[PDB]
Amino acid sequence: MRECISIHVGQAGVQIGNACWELYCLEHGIQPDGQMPSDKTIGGGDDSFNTFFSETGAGKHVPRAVFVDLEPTVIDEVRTGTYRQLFHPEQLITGKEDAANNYARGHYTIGKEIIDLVLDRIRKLADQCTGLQGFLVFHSFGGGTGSGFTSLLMERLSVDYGKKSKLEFSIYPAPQVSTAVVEPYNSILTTHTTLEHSDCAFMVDNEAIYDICRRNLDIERPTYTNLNRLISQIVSSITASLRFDGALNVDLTEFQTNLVPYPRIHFPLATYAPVISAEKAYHEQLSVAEITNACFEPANQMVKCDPRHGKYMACCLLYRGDVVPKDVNAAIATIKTKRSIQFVDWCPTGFKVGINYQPPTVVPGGDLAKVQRAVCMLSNTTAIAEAWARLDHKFDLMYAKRAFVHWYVGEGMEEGEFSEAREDMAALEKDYEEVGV
Amino acid sequence: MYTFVVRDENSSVYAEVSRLLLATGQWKRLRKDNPRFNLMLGERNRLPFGRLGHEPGLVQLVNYYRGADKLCRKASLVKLIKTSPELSESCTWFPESYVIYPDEREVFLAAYNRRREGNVWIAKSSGILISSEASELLDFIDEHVIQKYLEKPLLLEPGHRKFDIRSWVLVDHLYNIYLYREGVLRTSSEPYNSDKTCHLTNHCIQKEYNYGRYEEGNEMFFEEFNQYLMDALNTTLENSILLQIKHIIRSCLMCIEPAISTKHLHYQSFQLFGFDFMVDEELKVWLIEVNGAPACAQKLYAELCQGIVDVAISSVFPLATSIFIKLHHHH
Amino acid sequence: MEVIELNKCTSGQSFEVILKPDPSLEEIQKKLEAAEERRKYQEAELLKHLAE
Amino acid sequence: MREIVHIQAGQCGNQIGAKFWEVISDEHGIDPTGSYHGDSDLQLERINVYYNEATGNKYVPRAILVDLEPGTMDSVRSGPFGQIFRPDNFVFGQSGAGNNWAKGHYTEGAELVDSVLDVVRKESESCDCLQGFQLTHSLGGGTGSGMGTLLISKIREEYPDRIMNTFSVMPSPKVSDTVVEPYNATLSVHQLVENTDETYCIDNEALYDICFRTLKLTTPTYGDLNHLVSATMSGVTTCLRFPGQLNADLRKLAVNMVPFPRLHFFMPGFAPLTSRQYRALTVPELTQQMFDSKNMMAACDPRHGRYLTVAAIFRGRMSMKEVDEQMLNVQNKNSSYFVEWIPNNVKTAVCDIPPRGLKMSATFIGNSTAIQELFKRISEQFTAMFRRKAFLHWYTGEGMDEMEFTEAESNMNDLVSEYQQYQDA
Ligand SMILES: Nc1nc2c(ncn2[C@@H]2O[C@H](COP(=O)(O)OP(=O)(O)OP(=O)(O)O)[C@@H](O)[C@H]2O)c(=O)[nH]1
Ligand SMILES: Nc1ncnc2c1ncn2[C@@H]1O[C@H](COP(=O)(O)OP(=O)(O)CP(=O)(O)O)[C@@H](O)[C@H]1O
Ligand SMILES: Nc1nc2c(ncn2[C@@H]2O[C@H](COP(=O)(O)OP(=O)(O)O)[C@@H](O)[C@H]2O)c(=O)[nH]1
Ligand SMILES: [Ca+2]
Ligand SMILES: [Ca+2]
Ligand SMILES: [Ca+2]
Ligand SMILES: [Mg+2]
Ligand SMILES: [Mg+2]
Ligand SMILES: [Mg+2]
Repeated sequence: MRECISIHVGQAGVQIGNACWELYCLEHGIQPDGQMPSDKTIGGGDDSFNTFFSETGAGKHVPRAVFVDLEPTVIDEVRTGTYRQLFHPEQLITGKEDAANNYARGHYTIGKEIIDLVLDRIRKLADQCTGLQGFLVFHSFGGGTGSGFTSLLMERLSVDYGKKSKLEFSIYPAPQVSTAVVEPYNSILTTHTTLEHSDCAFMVDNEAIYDICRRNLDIERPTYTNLNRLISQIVSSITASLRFDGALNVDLTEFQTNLVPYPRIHFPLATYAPVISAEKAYHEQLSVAEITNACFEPANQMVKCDPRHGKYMACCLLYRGDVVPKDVNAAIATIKTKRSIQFVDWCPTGFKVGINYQPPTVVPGGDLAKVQRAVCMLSNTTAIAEAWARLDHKFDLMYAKRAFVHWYVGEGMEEGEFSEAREDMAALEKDYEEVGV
Repeated sequence: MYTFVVRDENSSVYAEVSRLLLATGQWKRLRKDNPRFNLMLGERNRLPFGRLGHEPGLVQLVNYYRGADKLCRKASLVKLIKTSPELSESCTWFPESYVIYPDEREVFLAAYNRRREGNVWIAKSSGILISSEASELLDFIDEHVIQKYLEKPLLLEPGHRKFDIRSWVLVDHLYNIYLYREGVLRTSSEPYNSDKTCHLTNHCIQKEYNYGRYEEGNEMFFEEFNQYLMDALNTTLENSILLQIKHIIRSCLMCIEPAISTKHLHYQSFQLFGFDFMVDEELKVWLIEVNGAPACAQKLYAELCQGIVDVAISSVFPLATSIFIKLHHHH
Repeated sequence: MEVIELNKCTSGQSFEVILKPDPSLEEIQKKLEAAEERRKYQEAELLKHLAE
Repeated sequence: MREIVHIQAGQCGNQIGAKFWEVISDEHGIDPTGSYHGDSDLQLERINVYYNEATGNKYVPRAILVDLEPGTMDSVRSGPFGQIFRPDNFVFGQSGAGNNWAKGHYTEGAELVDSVLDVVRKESESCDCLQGFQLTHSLGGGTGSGMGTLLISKIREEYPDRIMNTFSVMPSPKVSDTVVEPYNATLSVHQLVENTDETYCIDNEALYDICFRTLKLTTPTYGDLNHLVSATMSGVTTCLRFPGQLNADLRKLAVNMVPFPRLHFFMPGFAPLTSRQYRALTVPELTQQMFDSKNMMAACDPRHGRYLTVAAIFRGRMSMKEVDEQMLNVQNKNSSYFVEWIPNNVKTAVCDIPPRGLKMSATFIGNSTAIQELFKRISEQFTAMFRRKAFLHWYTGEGMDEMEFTEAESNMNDLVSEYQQYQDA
């Protein structure tokens, strides 16, 4: 058994973190106080759930998580929330003034003064791990702390934990819920600085989650609570292989091996189905073939894009619920003909399939209907570069007039880092083009 | 009030459509780089489809299908028919063709020797050489796809001359396939000498290398062609040719529908196509090529462009007898 | 269509179907201290300006 | 706790400042005695931004009152909420400034600024995490204009890393006290350009027109003008005073609204402006009124320029889904008036608690290049007198020389030019 440590940075990461650990506790039968009746090994053990939860002599299963934010209001929700008894005070770190949607403020000004405190808290959790696989970092692209402090932390983790894997769950900015006009700057600034330090990053576009909530869940104006409950489901299906008994994606290294042949192109696209409104009195239960087919509908992807006009480098299917391999193979064969699936010649044309028999867990009183089977597909397609191009175009328009640039220079950042970050993204876009067309 | 942008100043068709949109008093044209648009009359090459459908509150429509180039490239079409089961290599309405990288050289030779064992081919790409010797064609490419040359074309009389048929097809966001009622024949003013002015029916060749002697601009419209078939051959355009054209159009578009459809996509697409058909002396129709950004006959600009606004643009953005034939297909 | 590496357990099973055959700590400190220096220089000029 | 320190200086600044605290004190349930008597937890949520807590659960505004004559400040102490202000935070002189920028900035103000900075230091010292200051003043007089900008310069020197925000009343001949107002306004604008991060430009010309044309007030008074300003000041500070996601503090507001350091002068706007009023407005009506010039209080026409950034705040129980639709409608209908090189430069916020006496309202904050018209208007009036050196003796008698006037005019002409270049980008 090897432990995984979760790090939540900024408002988006912290609020998403709270949603996931609510789901994790439900999935593993852990009560808010931390007690776990089904765990007969009191105060110890190397079970699968021990990857994400340590145990105390009192029998409390304490998440291997640390929450960090430059403002205290969001992490104070955890301190007094339903799962307040789950975490101990050392795990929650807050400053007094935030990065003001300014990457330079989060990275240099405020980050430099708080980084050593965060690393010291992470060291406390690391020293309690017999073998540490690596870290899972949750954060927004657009926030000043989410972008600026995360890039600093990722650099330091690569120093103090060089042989450890680092995976990302990143929130891509969307104007329908965006809070700042300079988010394109921060997204590119943090992507450039973090690119060499992340082995695998899962981008979730708030645009996609927003439309899925309005359309599938009949929510007129989705809020963060709606968005995070859905996002935690996708995160749960991604991390389930680390928390349960299984043979697929059992450690963070395997995520790199199965999904990222090219180290720079480490942004798999996630497609999830079915998303069913809980308000429906009775819901038709979709079959294995039906949900597998929905994995190739753009309307169910975490990032809006058209994989039909890209190339695949790897594809993974993660099923939860009443699924048997026979039905998966039949569904794959059917789709493999009708659907437009174009791999690259330097990769095998296949699917790595994982089935967990426990069907998805629905947070009581949530918006998602309890289904009998679900699937999340992780496909490293070049189509996801459309998200980079959209972001890069907005960066170009503002940077041609140097709009808002003075805010970053005023924090000690050199203007050259803007162009240096942009050139990297241009190189990244070229890399996708060289592999997909 | 609907908004649109123009990103192809060289489009004779959508320049008229742009003129019509403003003539409705309900469409506002924006700067070519303004992203808060409803309709895009985008550029032919490198159209940023990836920036479409990401504007909250804006239904965005574009006049091109992403991926439709596969059907509108000399080699892409050749490969598409061979490797597509719906079209198959046994396709009866497409001339035997091979892709030759300056590769299917070996296969082309196998058939070429089997024929000499009519053996004339035409080499073309995106400069055309018609030769009865494989050496001349193969060398020309290296100095392209080699396609069988129809040595028995149907020749109009008087004139004993070659021609081709241009069909305009509009595909809307719902993927209905519309065929404009008015077609055009691009005849060769020179008698078919089995020099290339009589073999090549291209308008520029006729107007550059007898032009206009028989029909104005070597352009014969359907009514005259239909009357000729009734007189010369005791038949109609619909029965002898038009049924084969609608079959060919539907097959090509149905084949790629799953690849280019925008049924559940964050943006919508429509596109106008130009189909080029050859007719042999047996009254069999052959597909020559598919044009992705076609022009129109001057007499037909008004009716077609208004129809484009009607079924393609006003169907998604409504204002305050159809000229098209709806080729009824299935999902 | 081939199915390989089938693993079964109580919780579930997995398989594979084939359809066709860094900067040092010192360098980070320099970056952070360089930025802090530029902030200190810009503040000093402002205070110098206000002193005038 | 991110606290804001409020300063109000001079006659205009203290009358508008007093009304502002009267308005928001009601919105937070704070009565004239400093006791909370509200019913919603949202009231006390972020009360610490503007109020301190005292013995007996008393809430005391974090406000400093400054003037060179006791006249106006005596009125405040006897006004509706006079007893709510901390007596120590009253700092006043006796000479007056005689509507003279030089007196407020160089001779009479200089004698009193230090005791004001001592009060500011005392409030800041007890701030958990001070975010910055907000100043209420006029630019046309002597104390608010001349001493107010002197205070800003000294506050910036002692707190160089904090945010400086002002509400600045622009003079207009239509509502004028003396002919030297353009001189005083021009001298202050340069101070503001250099030493503030956010300035709400409140034009008395616009306030008068709204009272006369829209509100149907035949003979507007300063009280009627301040009714508009109180409502505006409440709207633009909603994002700071109640829970929310957008522009929650002064620094984030600056980052979203100020693309270039010198261009930080905002056109405020309020809807509704109904005369005599029980009829509820629809979301389409609030939005269209909010973007109409007649609802804007800077006396500039937005259609004569382009918006760099826009902030909209909706208050009351309304359809948020409909609010997004209406805001998206406005931008897409008039996309020619928003610069294309700052994508998604319109940010919308909603607050459940509506202003007193209204079921819903909309507050508009725009950084438009059309504001150059307001500075052009002042520049013309300044030059008309300065070419003949008229009324300059009032200023040279206090130690100023003509060269300082020449620079101030030149600096503002540059400001207009900078606004013009970005209007053609
Ligand atoms: N999906 C989702 N997105 C969020 C959430 N909270 C914020 N965001 C997005 O995150 C971006 C803003 O970044 P934040 O994380 O809020 O900023 P921060 O990390 O706290 O950094 P600061 O600037 O210091 O406040 C915007 O694009 C928001 O849409 C959330 O709870 N769920
Ligand atoms: N396989 C073939 N057999 C017989 N004639 C052929 C032929 N391929 C082409 N042609 C003749 O040569 C002409 C030119 O062919 P082609 O279609 O390549 O020119 P083009 O691509 O420019 C048509 P357009 O001007 O519509 O784009 C055709 O119009 C036809 O008359
Ligand atoms: N809106 C408004 N403007 C005022 C008020 N009092 C004065 N003014 C304006 O402020 C300018 C005069 O400055 P004033 O505040 O009296 O000078 P000070 O006391 O030295 O700061 C003139 O342009 C007046 O029109 C007021 O109560 N409301
Ligand atoms: Ca145990
Ligand atoms: Ca590494
Ligand atoms: Ca004295
Ligand atoms: Mg924050
Ligand atoms: Mg062609
Ligand atoms: Mg006065």
